[PDB]
Amino acid sequence: SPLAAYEVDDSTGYLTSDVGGPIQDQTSLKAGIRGPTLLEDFMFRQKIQHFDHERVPERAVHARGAGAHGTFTSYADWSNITAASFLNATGKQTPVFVRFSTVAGSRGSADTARDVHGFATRFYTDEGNFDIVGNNIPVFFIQDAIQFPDLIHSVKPRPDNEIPQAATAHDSAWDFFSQQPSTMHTLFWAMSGHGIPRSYRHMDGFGVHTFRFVKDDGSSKLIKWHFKSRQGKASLVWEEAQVLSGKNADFHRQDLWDAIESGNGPEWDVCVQIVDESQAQAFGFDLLDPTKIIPEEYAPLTKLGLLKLDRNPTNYFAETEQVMFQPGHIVRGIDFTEDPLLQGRLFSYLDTQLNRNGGPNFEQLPINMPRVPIHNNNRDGAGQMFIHRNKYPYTPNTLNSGYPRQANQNAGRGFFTAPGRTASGALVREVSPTFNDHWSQPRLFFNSLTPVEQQFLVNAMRFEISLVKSEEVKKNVLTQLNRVSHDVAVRVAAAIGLGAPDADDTYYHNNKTAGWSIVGSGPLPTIKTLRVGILATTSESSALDQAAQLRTRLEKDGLVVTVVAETLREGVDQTYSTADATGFDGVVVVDGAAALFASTASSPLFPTGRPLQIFVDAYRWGKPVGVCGGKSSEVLDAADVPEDGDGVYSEESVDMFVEEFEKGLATFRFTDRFALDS
Amino acid sequence: SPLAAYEVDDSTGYLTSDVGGPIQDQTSLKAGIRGPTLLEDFMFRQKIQHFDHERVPERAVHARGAGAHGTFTSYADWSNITAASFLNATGKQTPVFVRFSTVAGSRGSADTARDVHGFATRFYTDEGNFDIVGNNIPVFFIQDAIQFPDLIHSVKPRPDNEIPQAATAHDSAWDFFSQQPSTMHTLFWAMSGHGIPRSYRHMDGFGVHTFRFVKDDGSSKLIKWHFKSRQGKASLVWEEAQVLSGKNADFHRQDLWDAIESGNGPEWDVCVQIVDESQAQAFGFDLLDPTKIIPEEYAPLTKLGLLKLDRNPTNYFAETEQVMFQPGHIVRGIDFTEDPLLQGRLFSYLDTQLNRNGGPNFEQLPINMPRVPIHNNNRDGAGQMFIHRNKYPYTPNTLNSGYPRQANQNAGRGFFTAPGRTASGALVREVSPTFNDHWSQPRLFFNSLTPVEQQFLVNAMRFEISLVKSEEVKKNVLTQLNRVSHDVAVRVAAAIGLGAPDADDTYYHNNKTAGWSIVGSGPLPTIKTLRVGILATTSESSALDQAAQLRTRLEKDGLVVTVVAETLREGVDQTYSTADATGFDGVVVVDGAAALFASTASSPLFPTGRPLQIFVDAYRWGKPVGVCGGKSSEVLDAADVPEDGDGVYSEESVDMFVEEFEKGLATFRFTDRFALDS
Amino acid sequence: SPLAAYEVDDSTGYLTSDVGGPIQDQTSLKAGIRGPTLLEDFMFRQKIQHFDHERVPERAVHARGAGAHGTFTSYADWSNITAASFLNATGKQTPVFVRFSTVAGSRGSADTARDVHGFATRFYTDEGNFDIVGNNIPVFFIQDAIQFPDLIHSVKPRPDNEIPQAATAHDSAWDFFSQQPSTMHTLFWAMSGHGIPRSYRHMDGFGVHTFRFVKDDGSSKLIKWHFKSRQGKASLVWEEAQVLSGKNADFHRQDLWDAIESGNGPEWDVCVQIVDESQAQAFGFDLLDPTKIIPEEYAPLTKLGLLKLDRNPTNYFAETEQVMFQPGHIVRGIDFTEDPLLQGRLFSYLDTQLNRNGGPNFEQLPINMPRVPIHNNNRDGAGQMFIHRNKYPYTPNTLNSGYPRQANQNAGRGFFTAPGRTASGALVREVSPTFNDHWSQPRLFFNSLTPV
Ligand code: HDD
Ligand code: HDD
Ligand code: HDD
Ligand SMILES: [Ca+2]
Ligand SMILES: [Ca+2]
Ligand SMILES: [Ca+2]
Ligand SMILES: [Ca+2]
Ligand SMILES: [Ca+2]
Ligand SMILES: [Ca+2]
Ligand SMILES: [Ca+2]
Ligand SMILES: [Ca+2]
Repeated sequence: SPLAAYEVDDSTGYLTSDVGGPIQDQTSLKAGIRGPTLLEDFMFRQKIQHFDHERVPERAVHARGAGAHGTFTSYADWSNITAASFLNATGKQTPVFVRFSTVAGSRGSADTARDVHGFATRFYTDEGNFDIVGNNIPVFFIQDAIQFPDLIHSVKPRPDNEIPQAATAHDSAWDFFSQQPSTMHTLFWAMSGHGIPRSYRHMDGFGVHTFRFVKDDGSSKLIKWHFKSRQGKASLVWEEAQVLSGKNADFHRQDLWDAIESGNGPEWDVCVQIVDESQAQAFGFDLLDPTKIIPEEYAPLTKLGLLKLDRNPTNYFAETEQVMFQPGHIVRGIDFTEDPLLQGRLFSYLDTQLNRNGGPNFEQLPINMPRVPIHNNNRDGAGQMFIHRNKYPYTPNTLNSGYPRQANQNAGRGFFTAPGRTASGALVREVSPTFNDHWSQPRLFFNSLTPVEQQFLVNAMRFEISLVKSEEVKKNVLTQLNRVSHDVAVRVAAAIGLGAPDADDTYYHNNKTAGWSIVGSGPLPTIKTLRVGILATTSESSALDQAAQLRTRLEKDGLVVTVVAETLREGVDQTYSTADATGFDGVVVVDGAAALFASTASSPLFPTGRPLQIFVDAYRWGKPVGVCGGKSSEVLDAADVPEDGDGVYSEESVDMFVEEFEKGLATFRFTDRFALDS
Repeated sequence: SPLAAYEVDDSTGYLTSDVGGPIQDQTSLKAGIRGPTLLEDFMFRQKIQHFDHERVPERAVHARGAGAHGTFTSYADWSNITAASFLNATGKQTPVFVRFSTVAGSRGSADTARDVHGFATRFYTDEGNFDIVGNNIPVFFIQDAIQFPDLIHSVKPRPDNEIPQAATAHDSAWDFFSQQPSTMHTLFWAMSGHGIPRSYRHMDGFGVHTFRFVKDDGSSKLIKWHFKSRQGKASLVWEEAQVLSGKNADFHRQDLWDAIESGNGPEWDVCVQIVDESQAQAFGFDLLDPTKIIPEEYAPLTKLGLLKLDRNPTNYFAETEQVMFQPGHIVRGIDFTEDPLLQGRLFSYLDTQLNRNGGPNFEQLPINMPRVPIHNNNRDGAGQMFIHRNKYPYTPNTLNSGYPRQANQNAGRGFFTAPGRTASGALVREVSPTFNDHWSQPRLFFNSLTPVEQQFLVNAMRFEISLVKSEEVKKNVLTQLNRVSHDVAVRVAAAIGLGAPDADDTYYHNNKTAGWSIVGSGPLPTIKTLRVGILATTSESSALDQAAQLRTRLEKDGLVVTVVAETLREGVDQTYSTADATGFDGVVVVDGAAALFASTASSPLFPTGRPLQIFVDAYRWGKPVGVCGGKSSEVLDAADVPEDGDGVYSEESVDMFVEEFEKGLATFRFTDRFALDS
Repeated sequence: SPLAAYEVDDSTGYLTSDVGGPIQDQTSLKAGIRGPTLLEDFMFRQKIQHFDHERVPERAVHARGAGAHGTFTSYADWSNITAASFLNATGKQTPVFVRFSTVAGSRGSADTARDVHGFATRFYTDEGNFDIVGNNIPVFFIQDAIQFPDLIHSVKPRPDNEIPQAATAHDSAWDFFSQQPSTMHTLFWAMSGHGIPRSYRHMDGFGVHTFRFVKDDGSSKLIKWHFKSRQGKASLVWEEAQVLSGKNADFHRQDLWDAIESGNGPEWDVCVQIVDESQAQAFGFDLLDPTKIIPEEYAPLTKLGLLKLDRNPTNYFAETEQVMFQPGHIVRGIDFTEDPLLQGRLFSYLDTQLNRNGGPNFEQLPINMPRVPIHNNNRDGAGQMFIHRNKYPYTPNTLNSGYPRQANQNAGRGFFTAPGRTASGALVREVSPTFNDHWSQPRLFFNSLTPV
């Protein structure tokens, strides 16, 4: 409905050309009934031409993603820190559009690739569109925008054969990481659970760069944007993410779409760390450096307002595919900093839309339009939709009475550069020495994970580096990892049969910080939307009756329940043939269905051992599992799952079963089921 | 109207970016007051990017042109001959847009080049956009669309140096004409006054091709479109066209704009010749052949309705430059014929818009939009401005209830191919023998011109062919001209010092037809809008008083009056410095200004002899000229203009002068002032 | 090779701009060591501009695929059935490029999706480029090219949310299949092991359409192309295909690349079924119908020659991504039929390259160039890489002595339409009744599989 003016309804009417002539489109015009097709068939050509030209270039990065509409609401009048209009009153509402994404994969690649994730937010403010183009990880791989093609060439598929898709698990990527040590911080994040988030709803957003808040009196402060998930933080496990990439490439976009449709639209607190200009170098690193984070212990979050996504697009292409974000879409009250990564981005995103749109009027696309008047002397270009009345589009003029008027700090609520900003020194292509510590913060991050999380990170590196063919690259990787942590280097080296280099303790330390750990962020605050598969059978009416009773009790608490059986009928959502443990956050077997879990169990209706495999996979991936009905021993024995296990449930009573099971869904993952290096 | 919704008003307000953020655009952001410009200046880059991308490819032909809005009104219910909805009721009104053009010149070439002219009309009908993409000449140079690049390459500038602009007066064009005899008919028309019309308003429009009118019962007839000017036919003379190309390259577009602004918007009767399918070959040629005309003596005109242009565009680029005509834009009640020129056009115009627009959604540009709902399954593409609600865009479907429905002869007022049409025979790349007479109709045309018009045509050929460097091409040209008329070939040969080949009488004849002659079409039916220059002086109060008196009497009758003097003041529109005879349809000298017309007359305010030259040029070019307000033999003697001449006026009385002079403006051209062969 | 001249070696030397000026590309130019980046940094902007414009529109179908170079060798002089030059002598070798693909998925989608597969072969013949743009299944879903967007919209992701990727397992696809019964034959093939081949090497190629072989004397025969794998036929099982789509999205392109690198480049016998014009309707269906196959029991294969793929590309983008196939790339000795599916394709492939390339000169891309001289009056356009010497590019001319000369049946080894072809009847948008049996051949196919 925010873009309702542009909607086209095709629920009634006769087929027309694009110029409104009624036509048909099902048979070609031919010279006789078995004859050749005629060139004069305009119905054919207009239709096929349109089809032939449907595609546009995918985004150069973040090609794979999905979007939704929502609302931002301010929690206060923030005039005291920023002139930004959308923040100027308690309760003030601004429409938003958000797109989430991976980075490296092409447009049909799997959502559950291991990657950095995009989190791009447009605020359609009453003083212009404002975009915060962020990621789910607070730090970036490189310290200068000029290096971006080098990073991206290295992580994208090898350019002779275009292998591998959507993965850093190849020689070129690890060559780059090992030769460019700035990469270490983002690399540790990507190799953690933050690389495989459970959903877009269960990840945070970060602006990464230091920006400025600028007041109407001209004074400024330095800020970092943090969008903090109200759904909690959660990750997949890698082995799960891999199967899920095959069983459901669309998992994150389906999860988001479904949450919105069920009235469970995700929320984030839009927050900032705010510090003085004088603190640019007070925290032990440079705030211009996008590889560094300010620990919350040094600078607490201020909650500015609520972001809620609650409406899905009408047409994916027109809205999600065509949305064209820019950090140059800035409003009065915000300003840039001299972060050399940010500085270069400002060029890139204005330029790249020429590629995507194929012409310069991409801001006139519905999803890109602002919600306030446009007054400027920009004219013409391919695809020009406006018919400008002002026939004197130059400044200065008298023939249009000096309009449009110039807007600045003192008139017309103009954008203005923070007036205390200066530059000094030589014009240089040199890196600030203040940027040179690439290893301390990677170590702070590693130190801040729980022991099982540290093991998962080590295991991601063991997985990826084991697939690097070059022994020289592997050696170089261990050299870099060793500068962060000797223990990481030793543990990774053991999987690839190299020796780790001797400890180099220059950057070793034991400091920790709060809020980076997924495992350590406590049970989820809500289990609404989490998926429960109930494994049943049509061969026992009692099994379907147990399943119906469980359904009622679980749906009441907002869980999405799937009853699985051999064949569809009323009460049964999915067959075993299409079911997989990657489809559920918890698995329940009804004890009327125990016969399906025997080793002699076979059916033409699903793959051999599928029922048991679902249960076993769920258990092994750390999910809450259980048997409901009181006869648990046949299922749990076939699965080799101990009755006494944490996150294993066995109760006769449906109500008792569900109460226990729901504590398990909040715990989310039972990390005791993962072996640790000694 | 799609146009009104996209109008943008910039008569008030502060400058904004394209996303509504208020900004400035007059100074670059710099590192210090004398410092380098910053990459983070998004104000700079968005403005310059837009500027950098303002241009689009000019049309491949008809690049130079001008457009206006109007209305078409049907004179009757034409159901008895066509199902076309815009013709279905007396008084039914349909909005139109017309673009007029030359063919060969690039976008900034002169209006008054010698060329064929475009006359392209869009009817925004209640059953879809219908375009008649015509010319001011009823026949085309070639008989097969596949030859169009050959024609166009030959007439456009030579591709090594891109010389000459907007002219057929070079070897390649005459080589093509001489080797491709089909060209002879259109060549004679372009070499007549039809090549240099006085204005877009003083020329007719022709669809050229035979089309079909198709009734709702399925029966069809063959038609030719003729748009007959209500302003009359008028031409420049060549020497005038040449000076005018330099003094005012915008002459025809200015004329059109001014006529509309003064409430003199031009009108045409939209007419057809209508004949039976059985007459395809009855008139001595093939109605599928686009080098042939049906003489009105064999098939008279039926007036279908009135076309009036009465509103100028708001933005030239958005409306005139972007309008994208297609003969594929057809409506129920009209059909194509197997004219091989027409057949190929249908392909070209859909394809070429991809070039111009850079993307497939060019029908969404306001000027291209229809005025009825669009219901189809065309999706995506660069520049997609719609948000389609229908998420099952395929036929056949049940998930969108089978909508959109197919439209055809029987339902939904669908377009349908005339059901009587057939094809028979081999699949061939062969020209019909019925097309082979390239010379009889050029002769009919030449025979139908008056003696002075025949001389102007001979003189245009003498001019152009004298500029052909190759003696072989010149010989080849005479061979072809000789097949039309031995007399033409003899008379043209005399100017280039070759002998004409012996008479070859195979195609010679003495037949004539009405309605092709400009000179023979009698006085103009109105003199409104015609331009009178009054040559006066500031050195005599009496001269300005004579000028004012004449002004009053001429403006009363809707003439556009310019008083010329040495310097501007109240009552004086233009200086001698800026004045030229090409600016006027008639020239009057006031008796009090006689001193300026002496040979010793000199001034720092205008070139030597300018006043007299204007008068003499006007006389020489056949225009009504006179001296008003005494016994006024001094100006006529200085100019060597005889008082007794036709179109020369000499009166003391303002009233008597104006009454005589206005009959001269209606006569328009005094052809007795041009010498004839023998 | 048009490619050899365009190879660029970067194994030595200093970084340069695209105009040969030595530069650096690792740090932005800034006003001071902690200062803002300067607009005057041309090194920055040229590098980022290039990066920002690296992507081009993926193909509208068959976006997911991979290619290799090879050679075709004729087994005989086939003059007795076709004038085609690449078939005119025993042992005659023609370079080829082949791209294999899925249909429905986007770039980055998994190789082991269940789908129809593309098998597109370019023969760079000594009389022009000849493309056979085929699939691994011999029949197509629809009987008229105007329906193609309907088919493709139905099988591609639902357009509100773009779910699901690379799959017909959703409502819209099965709605279309159930409402358009022509789809049954190809549906059965796609739902068999032919939908999930073990590799590109283990599947066959088919032209699908009936074409014509035309002799120099003007006589013609009807043909069907079958490229028969020398590696044998093999399929995945579905449960395996699903896991493989997650564990190795690059499975088929890796398999092909590896086989070529190890000296096991895949081979096919390029074969035809050949029948007389008079047999258009002899086999119990219409040979103009692309939902029908001629049983080999009625028309046996003739082996024409050997196709071998034996060299991987140097640059995927420049070769594989940019190769632009067209059924309009036809040579003397081959002609079309009035198959309404084929007829419409001829339009689509010329048009769609404007989308991909962004300009009209896509035949000048090295991978698209022929291996013979080009002589025509095509001029200008964005990205014009030639400098044409002929300054009179029109026919007829005397100023360039009538060159280039027209080629036809009796001149310059011109292409010519088979001269026995005719058309007759009303100009109609009507389906031939001869196309109406949508179910017998699906049943023949099902009957011909083993019980498992
Ligand atoms: C100098 C080049 C460059 C650099 C250094 C970056 N990016 Fe970027 N980014 C691009 C150049 C770019 C781009 C090529 O301009 C893209 C591709 C599509 C588009 O619209 O912008 C893009 C897309 C893009 C999107 C997808 C937006 C959407 O959903 O459409 C996200 C979330 C980001 N980027 C986030 C970042 C973050 C958080 C960065 C570092 C802090 C970052 N990028 C650095
Ligand atoms: C096979 C190609 C071809 C052939 C045989 C013709 N033309 Fe055409 N014409 C074009 C290819 C074309 C074009 C390249 O497609 C243009 C350029 C811009 C456009 O929209 O279409 C065009 C533009 C064009 C315009 C300008 C429309 C405007 O103002 O925007 C007119 C008036 C004509 N043509 C009229 C004719 C007439 C009366 C023809 C013969 C009866 C003719 N053309 C044959
Ligand atoms: C009317 C449109 C239409 C129809 C009926 C078809 N296709 Fe097609 N096909 C296209 C329109 C198209 C296209 C849009 O024009 C593509 C996409 C990009 C390109 O080069 O052409 C294409 C690509 C394409 C490719 C990929 C070539 C490559 O690897 O680059 C193959 C293998 C085929 N198709 C095969 C077929 C077969 C065997 C068909 C039926 C027998 C068929 N197509 C019908
Ligand atoms: Ca690699
Ligand atoms: Ca984790
Ligand atoms: Ca373009
Ligand atoms: Ca020339
Ligand atoms: Ca029809
Ligand atoms: Ca669907
Ligand atoms: Ca199989
Ligand atoms: Ca032919």
